[PDB]
Amino acid sequence: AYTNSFTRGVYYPDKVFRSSVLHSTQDLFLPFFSNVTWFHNPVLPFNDGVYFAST
Amino acid sequence: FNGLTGTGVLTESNKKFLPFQQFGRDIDDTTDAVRDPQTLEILDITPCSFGGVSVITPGTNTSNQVAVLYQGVNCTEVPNVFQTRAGCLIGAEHVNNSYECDIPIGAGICASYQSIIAYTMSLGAENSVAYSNNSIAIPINFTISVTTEILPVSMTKTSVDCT
Amino acid sequence: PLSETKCTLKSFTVEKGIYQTSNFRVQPTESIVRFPNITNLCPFGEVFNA
Amino acid sequence: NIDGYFKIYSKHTPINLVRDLPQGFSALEPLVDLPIGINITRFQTLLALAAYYVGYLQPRTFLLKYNENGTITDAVDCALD
Amino acid sequence: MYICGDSTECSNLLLQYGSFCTQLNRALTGIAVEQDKNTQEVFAQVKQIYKTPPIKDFGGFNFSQILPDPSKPSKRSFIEDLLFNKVTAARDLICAQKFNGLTVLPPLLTDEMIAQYTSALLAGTITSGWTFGAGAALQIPFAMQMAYRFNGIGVTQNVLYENQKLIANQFNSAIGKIQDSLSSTASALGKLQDVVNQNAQALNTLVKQLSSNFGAISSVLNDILARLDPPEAEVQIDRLITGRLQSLQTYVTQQLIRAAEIRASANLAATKMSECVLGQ
Amino acid sequence: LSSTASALGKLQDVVNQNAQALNTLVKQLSSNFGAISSVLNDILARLDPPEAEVQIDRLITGRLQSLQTYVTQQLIRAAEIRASANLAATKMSECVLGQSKRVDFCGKGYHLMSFPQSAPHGVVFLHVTYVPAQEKNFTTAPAICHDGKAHFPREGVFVSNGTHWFVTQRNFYEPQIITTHNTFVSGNCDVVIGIVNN
Ligand SMILES: *[C@@H]1O[C@H](CO)[C@@H](O[C@@H]2O[C@H](CO)[C@@H](O)[C@H](O)[C@H]2NC(C)=O)[C@H](O)[C@H]1NC(C)=O
Ligand SMILES: *[C@@H]1O[C@H](CO)[C@@H](O[C@@H]2O[C@H](CO)[C@@H](O)[C@H](O)[C@H]2NC(C)=O)[C@H](O)[C@H]1NC(C)=O
Ligand SMILES: *[C@@H]1O[C@H](CO)[C@@H](O[C@@H]2O[C@H](CO)[C@@H](O)[C@H](O)[C@H]2NC(C)=O)[C@H](O)[C@H]1NC(C)=O
Ligand SMILES: *[C@@H]1O[C@H](CO)[C@@H](O[C@@H]2O[C@H](CO)[C@@H](O)[C@H](O)[C@H]2NC(C)=O)[C@H](O)[C@H]1NC(C)=O
Ligand SMILES: *[C@@H]1O[C@H](CO)[C@@H](O[C@@H]2O[C@H](CO)[C@@H](O)[C@H](O)[C@H]2NC(C)=O)[C@H](O)[C@H]1NC(C)=O
Ligand SMILES: *[C@@H]1O[C@H](CO)[C@@H](O[C@@H]2O[C@H](CO)[C@@H](O)[C@H](O)[C@H]2NC(C)=O)[C@H](O)[C@H]1NC(C)=O
Ligand SMILES: *[C@@H]1O[C@H](CO)[C@@H](O[C@@H]2O[C@H](CO)[C@@H](O)[C@H](O)[C@H]2NC(C)=O)[C@H](O)[C@H]1NC(C)=O
Ligand SMILES: *[C@@H]1O[C@H](CO)[C@@H](O[C@@H]2O[C@H](CO)[C@@H](O)[C@H](O)[C@H]2NC(C)=O)[C@H](O)[C@H]1NC(C)=O
Ligand SMILES: *[C@@H]1O[C@H](CO)[C@@H](O[C@@H]2O[C@H](CO)[C@@H](O)[C@H](O)[C@H]2NC(C)=O)[C@H](O)[C@H]1NC(C)=O
Ligand SMILES: *[C@@H]1O[C@H](CO)[C@@H](O[C@@H]2O[C@H](CO)[C@@H](O)[C@H](O)[C@H]2NC(C)=O)[C@H](O)[C@H]1NC(C)=O
Ligand SMILES: *[C@@H]1O[C@H](CO)[C@@H](O)[C@H](O)[C@H]1NC(C)=O
Ligand SMILES: *[C@@H]1O[C@H](CO)[C@@H](O)[C@H](O)[C@H]1NC(C)=O
Ligand SMILES: *[C@@H]1O[C@H](CO)[C@@H](O)[C@H](O)[C@H]1NC(C)=O
Ligand SMILES: *[C@@H]1O[C@H](CO)[C@@H](O)[C@H](O)[C@H]1NC(C)=O
Repeated sequence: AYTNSFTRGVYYPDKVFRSSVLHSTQDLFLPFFSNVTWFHNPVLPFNDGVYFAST
Repeated sequence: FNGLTGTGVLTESNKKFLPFQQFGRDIDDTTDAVRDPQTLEILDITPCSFGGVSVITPGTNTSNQVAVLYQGVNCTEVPNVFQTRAGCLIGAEHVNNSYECDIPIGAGICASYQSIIAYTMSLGAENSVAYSNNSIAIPINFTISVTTEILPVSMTKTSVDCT
Repeated sequence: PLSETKCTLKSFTVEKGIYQTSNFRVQPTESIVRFPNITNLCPFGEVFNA
Repeated sequence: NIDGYFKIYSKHTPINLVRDLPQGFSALEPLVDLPIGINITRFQTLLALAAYYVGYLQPRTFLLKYNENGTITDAVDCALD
Repeated sequence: MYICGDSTECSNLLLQYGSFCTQLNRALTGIAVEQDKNTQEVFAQVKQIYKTPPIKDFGGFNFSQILPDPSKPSKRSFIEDLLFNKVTAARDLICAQKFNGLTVLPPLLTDEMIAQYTSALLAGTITSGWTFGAGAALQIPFAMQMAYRFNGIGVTQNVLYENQKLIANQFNSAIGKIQDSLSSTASALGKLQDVVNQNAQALNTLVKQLSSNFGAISSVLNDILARLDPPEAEVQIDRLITGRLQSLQTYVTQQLIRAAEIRASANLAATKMSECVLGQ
Repeated sequence: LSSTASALGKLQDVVNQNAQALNTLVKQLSSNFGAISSVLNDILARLDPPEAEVQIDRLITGRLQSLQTYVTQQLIRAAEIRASANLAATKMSECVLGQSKRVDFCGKGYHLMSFPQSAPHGVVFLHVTYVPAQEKNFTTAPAICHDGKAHFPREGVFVSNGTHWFVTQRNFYEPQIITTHNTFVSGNCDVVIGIVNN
């Protein structure tokens, strides 16, 4: 049940303030337009960090 | 502050830091604002004053006194103080006249000997031509002038080995 | 300043003009160090005041 | 979990759509940083008396844009097209 | 300052590298002096400072678009306002200095004297023709100046005296059209923005070069000095000390190379000003 | 020239720049660069071949860097001198061998000739220029219409000393009586601005 996660999964990478600047960051992010697996007890693997969204 | 070091002037700040967000940073990746870890108040940092020093002299053969120019700094903190837009002079007296001047200083101000006076340089003598639509001015007598100009063409040939 | 100009130019006569001698920095008067509150002290009276 | 440090981010925002994940942006702010030092590979969710998406984190480069108040308004994925 | 600020052992180590701090200052001073000479060579070509009379009987031509307006922020002539607005005040205070030995010096001639020079040149051109470049300015009616300039390209003078109105209208319409051409299109001023971008980008790269390991433990002098013992920390310092020298030398060389072409362009502009404006 | 000195600024500046560059290059030869001493012979006579190579390596790299810097600066200076020589050659070919009609290229005025003279490392020109003076202003007119025909001047300009009208050349005051020989007719005096009866 793959769903296209449009533009979700972006967080503040560092504990630093910045204003009106464009910053290039390299960290573990969720790639844009990726597939998220809809679920409904079921155990899941944990590779290097999980993005967990719920209603 | 919280381990990070530096030198500067601390001033009260009124920025909009996020509650979890500690300290700011400039475009060039230089610290600009901090949050003090005792009362959670924004604070601004300004670089400490620094700058070059120049000496204006009229020549040892002529006199033996000079003027000292501090480029940059707002000279409240500097151990005839005249303040200009490029540092500030010490040792020269301001005048309200304008002369086609000697050695420059910067920002339109220039100084010369008289006893070391600094003023604003003047473009030249001002005249207005009497224009009309019914009159022309024709010369009557000519002059022949001689002008010299110097142009370099070459320099010394020097060879340097390595070994 | 004239002596400094003579020394930096390495001559005993200076012509008309402007020369640079050195630079100056406003030295720091004092130092400031700040740290958060010293909380959650280790319990030492358990093994000493017992 | 990064070299023995467990970090938790979060977000709680009401949404107008009730179909799927809406179109928009929502940054995440850190809450908890705990260096327990456990290297995990399996995890579960427990309950008492429904539907949860799961995604995996991958290395990448982004181009974040900050507004006048230091909150991310949008980002650009780098190696996409 | 740039290599290592407010450190004593770093200064002691740097003092043994000879005098790799003086020729840099000498080269930068030479560039700075030549920059003022370039500006002085172009504009400063008029002896006195002429001004236009209140009489505006130019035969039909309308120069009010380019003559200075007294009720202006800096006595600038309408078009110059658009030129300044199309390129990305400057008097507020003296704070143009960065954290790590970066100073910007103000030019010797400010914009006011530049405007006065341009206005004097234009007024001399209008009220004296080309006679103000050789000797002393002599007044002459503008229509006769146009007639002689037509005579200078083979076309007889009686073309002007019988088609004055059409030519005046065409000139006014052309001045009107250049207004829209400058106001609408922004890509026209593409030769004055490149220099600013290049200089800003070079300075930005120089500043960003500071935070590089260069093979040492860290890019900050204080941490290395305060975490390692003196006898051993010396080797790590003399990797940063060698990297910063290379960065600064590269910056100086690039500045010299790009200043040479600016000097060439300034000489060309001086030639055009001396030959195309003061004469035909 | 005999009395006032300090007029040959450019040549002196070039010589001083070259001499100072050579002086700093020579002076650079006396720095430790982190080694034990600034002279190879001392290290050679004090240490052993297996462990005397590090100091030599440091000295070699430092001196090589200094030499490269000097060479690059000299290249820039030589390019500038080449540009100056090209300009001097152009002036020599265009003003000495003929007459220059381009304004303010050889002198300040109307050019007549030039004479070259040698110099320690350059050339000196002696431009002869014509400059007018003793101005006097009259009243003018575009064209004079007589018998219904508007006459214009062939080469010159119309002037008047209060009563009469004359034709004069532009750059000198030479009044001539107006005649059919030095004026040409074109049209009728009903559309020109400034026609004067005569
Ligand atoms: C550490 O303890 C001090 C008190 O000793 C705290 O200071 C208080 O700060 C709040 C606002 O931050 C003020 O409203 C109180 O008036 C302060 N108390 C006193 C006695 O002046 C401080 O907040 C604590 N935390 C830190 C990080 O310093
Ligand atoms: C050209 O004619 C004009 C006007 O007749 C002269 O200009 C004025 O001359 C009077 C002489 O009494 C002066 O007081 C005025 O100051 C002049 N006007 C200006 C604006 O300066 C002018 O002198 C004549 N040219 C010559 C060479 O005599
Ligand atoms: C044009 O100028 C020349 C030189 O300025 C004048 O010639 C001078 O005339 C006076 C009076 O006769 C003599 O004392 C000088 O010796 C002459 N000068 C030279 C160099 O010989 C000449 O008179 C002027 N012409 C007019 C019409 O004013
Ligand atoms: C154990 O008890 C001793 C005796 O009271 C404590 O020592 C004093 O404690 C008081 C109260 O904090 C202080 O005001 C004194 O300055 C302490 N004096 C000395 C010499 O230490 C002690 O703090 C208690 N705890 C431990 C861990 O020893
Ligand atoms: C950044 O924060 C400021 C608050 O300091 C925001 O300004 C407020 O904007 C709202 C929205 O119209 C107004 O109701 C408030 O009155 C403003 N506060 C003032 C004027 O003090 C500003 O909008 C924020 N910018 C963002 C979020 O991009
Ligand atoms: C010269 O051109 C200017 C344009 O800059 C003319 O001034 C404008 O004239 C129109 C016509 O009524 C007005 O609607 C504008 O408001 C005027 N603008 C300004 C800035 O004045 C001027 O009339 C022209 N003069 C001549 C003699 O041609
Ligand atoms: C040099 O600094 C002084 C004060 O530090 C400036 O004078 C003004 O002082 C008042 C009182 O502190 C400030 O509120 C003003 O902002 C200051 N003026 C400015 C323009 O900032 C003085 O102007 C400064 N010198 C220059 C050339 O700006
Ligand atoms: C303007 O010039 C004319 C021509 O030279 C002058 O008229 C002559 O004046 C002389 C004596 O001054 C008489 O001998 C001639 O007969 C006149 N006519 C001609 C045709 O030469 C006239 O006087 C001058 N006017 C002024 C005001 O100087
Ligand atoms: C020179 O300018 C004057 C003044 O502008 C002109 O005199 C005007 O001529 C027109 C045309 O008939 C008249 O309507 C005006 O009344 C005149 N003005 C005055 C104040 O009398 C003169 O015609 C111009 N001459 C030339 C050759 O252009
Ligand atoms: C110049 O001469 C012409 C022709 O002689 C004049 O034009 C006419 O002259 C007659 C006789 O004086 C007048 O009755 C007419 O009114 C004039 N105009 C026309 C259209 O016929 C003219 O007035 C003279 N003056 C000028 C300044 O042109
Ligand atoms: C998501 O799944 C669809 C259908 O299996 C597939 O076409 C698409 O390439 C997948 N995208 C990603 C990023 O896995
Ligand atoms: C000093 O200056 C005066 C006037 O400028 C001059 O006459 C004199 O020769 C100069 N002396 C020296 C030693 O240069
Ligand atoms: C210049 O004039 C102003 C007012 O005209 C005066 O306040 C100022 O003191 C004068 N400057 C000097 C140096 O006398
Ligand atoms: C993570 O896994 C590696 C083996 O893949 C293991 O050596 C390491 O100890 C683990 N990390 C922790 C904190 O236990």
